[PDB]
Amino acid sequence: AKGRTPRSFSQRYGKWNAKFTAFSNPTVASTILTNVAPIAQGNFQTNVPKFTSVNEQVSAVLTQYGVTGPSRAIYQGYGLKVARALNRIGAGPALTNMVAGLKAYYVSAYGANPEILDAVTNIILGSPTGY
DNA sequence: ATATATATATATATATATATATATATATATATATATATATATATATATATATATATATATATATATATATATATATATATATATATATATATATATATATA
Repeated sequence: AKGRTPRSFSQRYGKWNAKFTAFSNPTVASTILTNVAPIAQGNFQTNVPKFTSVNEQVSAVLTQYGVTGPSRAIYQGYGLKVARALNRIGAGPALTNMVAGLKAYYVSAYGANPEILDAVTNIILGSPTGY
């Protein structure tokens, strides 16, 4: 019972503003954050290593291909996207569909190189196509 | 008449706390007139070096607190578009049971 009736801009703004004002209270914010601190630490600890490893390995791959500067961000981003999919739905035909869709996305919108996208996918999933 | 605590009249001696008239000496706290030296706290005239707290002119690197231009990922507080489930505080459509005013 959260997204059942349509909300106009005034309703969204009113509720977002009420909640932002409530959270700015010292007691409210301190209580909520001190209560969710251990769970946040646990979620960070279980999830971030999988992505720091991807950062390191895609860096290694990008240095061998001569990519420098902000153009590295492109492929780094691509890598993280693929890793996200692997963390979300697992390996199988769905991951294959998403890898193909992400390659199409990046090649068509950001002018990425298909060879380096294959190289990043090979270092992450084990093969260029990801099977 | 004797012992004690005091004030006197008359000269003198001894010990102590002070003020003088006369010159000199010693130790101490100071202010001066005349040059010079030593240690200490400062302000200067002239160049230079060392350590420290800052502001600059010119490029570059490192750590920290923030704002960006560009796509992406992770944790956190929220508002949405679409259907579904769990826990909690409510109001209803329909009959029924239990506890309470």
